Amino acid sequence: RGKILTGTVVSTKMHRTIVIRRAYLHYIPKYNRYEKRHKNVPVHVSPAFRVQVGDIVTVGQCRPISKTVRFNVVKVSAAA
Amino acid sequence: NYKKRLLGTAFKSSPFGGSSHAKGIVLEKLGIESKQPNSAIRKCVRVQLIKNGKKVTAFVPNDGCLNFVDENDEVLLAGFGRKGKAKGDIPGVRFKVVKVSGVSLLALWKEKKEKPRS
RNA sequence: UAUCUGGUUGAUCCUGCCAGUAGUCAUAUGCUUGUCUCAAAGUUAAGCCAUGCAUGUCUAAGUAUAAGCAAUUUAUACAGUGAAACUGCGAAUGGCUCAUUAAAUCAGUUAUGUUUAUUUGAUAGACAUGGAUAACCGUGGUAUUCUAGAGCUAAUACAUGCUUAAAAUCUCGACCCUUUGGAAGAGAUGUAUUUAUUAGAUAAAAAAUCAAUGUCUUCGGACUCUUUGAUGAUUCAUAAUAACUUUUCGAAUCGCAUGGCCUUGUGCUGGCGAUGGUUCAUUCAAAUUUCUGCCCUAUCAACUUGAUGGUAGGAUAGUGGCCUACCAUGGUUUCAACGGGUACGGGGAAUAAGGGUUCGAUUCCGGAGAGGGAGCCUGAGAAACGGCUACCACAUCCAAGGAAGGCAGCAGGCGCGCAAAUUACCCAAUCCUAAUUCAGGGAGGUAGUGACAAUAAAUAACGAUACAGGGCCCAUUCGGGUCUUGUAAUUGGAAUGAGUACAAUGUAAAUACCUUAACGAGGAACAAUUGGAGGCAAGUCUGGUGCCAGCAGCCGCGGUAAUUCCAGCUCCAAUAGCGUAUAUUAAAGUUGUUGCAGUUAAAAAGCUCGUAGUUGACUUUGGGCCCGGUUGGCCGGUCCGAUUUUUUCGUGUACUGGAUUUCCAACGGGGCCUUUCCUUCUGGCUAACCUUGAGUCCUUGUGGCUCUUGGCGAACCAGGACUUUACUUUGAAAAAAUUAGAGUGUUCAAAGCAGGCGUAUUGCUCGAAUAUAGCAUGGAAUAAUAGAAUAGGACUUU
RNA sequence: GAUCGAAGAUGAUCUGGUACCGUCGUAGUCUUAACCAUAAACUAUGCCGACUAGAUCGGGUGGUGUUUUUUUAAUGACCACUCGGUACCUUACGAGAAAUCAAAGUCGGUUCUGGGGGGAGUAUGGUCGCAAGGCUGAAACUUAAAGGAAUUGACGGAAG
RNA sequence: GAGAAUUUGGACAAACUUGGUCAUUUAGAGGAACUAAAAGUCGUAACAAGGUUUCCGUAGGUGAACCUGCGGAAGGAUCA
RNA sequence: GCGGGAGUAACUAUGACUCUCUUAAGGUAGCCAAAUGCCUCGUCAUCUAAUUAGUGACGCGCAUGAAUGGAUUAACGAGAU
Repeated sequence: RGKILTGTVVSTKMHRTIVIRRAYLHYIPKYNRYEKRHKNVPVHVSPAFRVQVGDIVTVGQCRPISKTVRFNVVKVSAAA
Repeated sequence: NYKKRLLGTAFKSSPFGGSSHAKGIVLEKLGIESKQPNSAIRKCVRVQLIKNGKKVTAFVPNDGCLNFVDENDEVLLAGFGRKGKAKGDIPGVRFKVVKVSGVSLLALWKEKKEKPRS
């Protein structure tokens, strides 16, 4: 996986964990036009909770503190 | 993905499966006439299959006008009309009858001739 | 790298569909039927199954049938210090099948929170005791399954920890203490197996480090908490950061061979091999999870409450909605949710020039299933094909009380069907299972069956002589040369495949034996058929039949002179195969990604307008993001060794070619994104560019001249290094030449080269990270003040 | 509801005449509001931008010369250009099967549409409509061709 | 202190039975249409200017191909 | 107010079409065995222990037919199986 991808926040209510949507730019093989995807990726923030909805955050691997939540976000960039 | 709606090539055969021939218990032996350009009464049989269970009419060529393919004959049925187009003189038939074959081997071969077999 | 033909017409050229030529199939059918090697062989009802077989093995885990005791059986040289019995270990391996599964399945690449019989490395300990119990014996209840009372007996099966002659030395904690020590307990026992700091987190019991009591004291010092938790600290583990990846946990069991001294309650000790309980590794294997890519149908558009997620406990080997209570109202979706239909997936297999299209047999890897539906135990591993229990349907046995069963394991039976093989042989070889011997294996290694296909031999071919006919070269015309549709009791023979007798050879449990030479005998290249003859598509004449009998892939032929029917003779093409049928692909540029048309042949929506979406004129730039490579990791061939070998196997290295398409990194882009100016009296103040291009040197490749071939000068290509003139904000100048000063990124770690010295250290280069007009605002310098960290000095009732 | 007329009613014509023709005449034709929404709805040629010789109508400028003419505005006459629309005509290069085109040659960015004829713009469902009907939209099966461009000749109640 | 059997309570998985709703297949009273096939019936619609030029869309009417109103096209020469 | 008699197509079987008589002159779109049918347990499928209703058609119309109207077609009932 490695490199830091995009990820804007969709769901915000709870403590610690949020959900982000990622986007990619893939070729569909017979078309050779680009597409875009959706993926529900749950991702842990901090016990402080600094994210809002909209924030582009730096994703990367960390501990599974939940089985699906292997990702953490360290640096918040935007605010909404 | 994209493509316009293409249909794959279809053999005009009411039996299907993945089988070359087929058995059939028959109903009747008919002697039907033909279309405009040619006369003569051409022989046929009403073959009903066992596996597929479809009613088809099949042309029976033979060197025997009233050759044995009776009412309850276990006759083997092949192509010819599946392969190529359907026959011009007597239409409807697109199946040809095979000689001395199947499990029981009831339908007889070409008689009264002594050239090589076929 | 790709060659088209025939049929729409009176004829022609386009458009266009159809038919045919080719390669291929677990094949099927007609016909003919002579062999072999190798390979393959239920596609239909994951339908129902009879019978036999597919799961055992050790006595090397023990008492040890002596001493003492019934009956029976086996062995011997004599002793038999005897066994076949009851216990323990495997049945989760291996084999079979694709019902199911658009899936957290599977396929690329990875990631963390676990488990792990057996195997493998290393330390210490391995003491002292107790009670039952089959087998067995005499009896007893049943149709069978299944067993009842009673007596004797072993263990590494099972359960306590009672007893303490003798008992060193060290460490640690409570009770008790003149604090000196004493009583009692638990652990340890020569040499050996990654760290530091911080943030978050569960439970019973015991303990360390401490808070909260209190006491004694020669006042030096030393004692001290039912319970409770930690401001703090310790211990195990994870994350983050300093370089990364993999592996890793919880309560004893002895038996055996050999032997000197010593001791003995006569069962120690020493040496050696092996096992069991703990502690920490290691190898192999299995779990769990993140991200990306997924088939069609939108004549399927709304779906989703244990649903998205947090909080807590509860549960698990562990991460976890795995689960519940409470709270918030979200989550998914046209980038296709959800539903319906269909389907195992990949390495791969066929076809093609490639692009692609169509498939997922055999082999190999992964998942899922064991009559149907349910549940559990046993165990390290199973919610278990040949394990267990209850229930249902079927077929079967039965003394009618009641029992016993599941071939999607092998061989076979019935039914289904175009259709697919023996109720065979065996543990030798390989591999798996159990100290070795050795035993078990319907795994497997083999055999049998069928032109099922490929392959080779292939459907037969020689030296010599006599005679007759037509064509051509040459001819002195007399003949001679070369050459074969016939012919002869022709002559000399030679030759395979197979059988049989004898010899010789290798593995064997069985069926069929291989190879060479001599002699005799038999058969003979083990009987050649199938298909076509109008055009497409090599090949015509005569009789017979008369729209009948018949053939037909296409267009058509047959009703009196039929090259198409039918038979003959007469021809062509291939051959142990030939034709037909199935179906995929090619032909097909006819679903066009590579590689298609729309004035009249089929085809521009009646016309405007506009959203999502797709596309984007343009200057200067680095970073960021994304797409696209090229190179290295696996397999095959070649290289090397053995060998007869280009068979084949094994190891190491290099080169070359092919594949899984996802991650990391370096190097140059393309596409995507960013302003004259800027508080004000007043002075207007302060500062600057990537790069391109040219020159020089060095290195590489090409060509010319020259050498048998290996040398030389010049030009040009590409790469690297070196190189400033230069650029700019300002001052002094009468102007101005000119001149004087300053600048042309920052930070950190290591390694190399470079001044002066041993070094240090500085500068430059190489590689990363980060950012890319200033004066409202923010940082630094400077000053003040508050908090924290670090270093040094003066002090200290520290 | 004037002017002419589907349907409807008589007369004539013919073998028949439910037509052409002649006499009459209803709905329509006109109007407001509302609806259905189609045409052989046409250039049978999508929209937008750049390259390649030759008319006419409107705007703007020039003609140091000539004419109009008595508010002289002549806007003109007639000629030079320069631009947009471009009835269109005609034509070389070039393309195509050809007639022809003058881009329907040829190019891109983007969207629509075609894959033999008959069955079929039908069947059925959905959707819209008051209703006639529109929109979307197949298969069984049948067949071996349908079709375009271009030629020759016979014939005409065709012409010379 | 342990094992077997019985009773009560809690929570989980799936089957079975009944009712409603939707899709598919077969049988099927009955109903509408097409294709192929000789001869027929009635008219001459189309085909030359077929003796009213045709065809297509749409509306009304007729035994019948059809006729008529309205619009348009060249699928009548020529750019109507 | 809206007709009769006679002749006629491969083959069982039928009358497209044609002729003749009579009268003023002889019917369309759409439907059928009726609040109307002599003939008729007609003729066929499905249902039912029998089942003619339910529901599927047949054609054999004594004697269907567009304004004191055919035909499209939703809501409502102390009314009918």
